[PDB]
Amino acid sequence: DMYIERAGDITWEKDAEVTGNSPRLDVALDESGDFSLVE
Amino acid sequence: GETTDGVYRVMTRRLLGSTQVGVGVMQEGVFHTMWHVTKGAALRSGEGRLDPYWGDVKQDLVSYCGPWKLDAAWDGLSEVQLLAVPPGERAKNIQTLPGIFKTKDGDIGAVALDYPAGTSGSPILDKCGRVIGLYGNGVVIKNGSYVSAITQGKRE
Ligand SMILES: CCC(=O)Nc1cncc(C(=O)Nc2ccncc2C)c1
Repeated sequence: DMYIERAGDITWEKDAEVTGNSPRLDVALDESGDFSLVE
Repeated sequence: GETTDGVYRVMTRRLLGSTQVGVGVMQEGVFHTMWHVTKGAALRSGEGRLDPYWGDVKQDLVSYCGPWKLDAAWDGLSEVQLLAVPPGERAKNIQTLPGIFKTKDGDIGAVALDYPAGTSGSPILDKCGRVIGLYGNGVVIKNGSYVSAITQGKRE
């Protein structure tokens, strides 16, 4: 039996730890909801 | 049960100790997660119970107590925040410019941030604090890192 615990408000926070790249990727979505890279 | 808006951990006792299998959003009394987190199973909140209402394995989304409520979209330009909720660690915002998943059916925002699988369902926000989708369904890239779609449902 799964259960839920609150972990915070949903708020934009000024001066948060900025990071991550922005890749453009060719992907396929299967019937099972699994993505995969076309190439 | 606790119906306060905000972000929630999804936990199980079915493995060793308490294990966080994912995350979700409570909004307007509806709980929103990714399908691969719950598999459409019921959830406890206090001694309260949450029954599935809507789901789609292909969208990999599920709603509890009511229909999908989150209608905001990436504008295609602006930076966004992953409100990451990783296992055992405090809620932490992480700001990023989404990339793009190109598909036969269309282009989707994607966020390149590397967190454990139990972070699945953490929300992605716009500048106005509105949830534009959920993190935790995507692909493992040339580098070994994870890239997640911005997965949003439809509101009818
Ligand atoms: C460390 C890099 C990494 O893999 N992390 C990761 C991050 N967010 C989601 C998943 C994931 O696996 N989800 C998922 C999608 C579709 N079906 C099942 C499942 C578990 C994994």
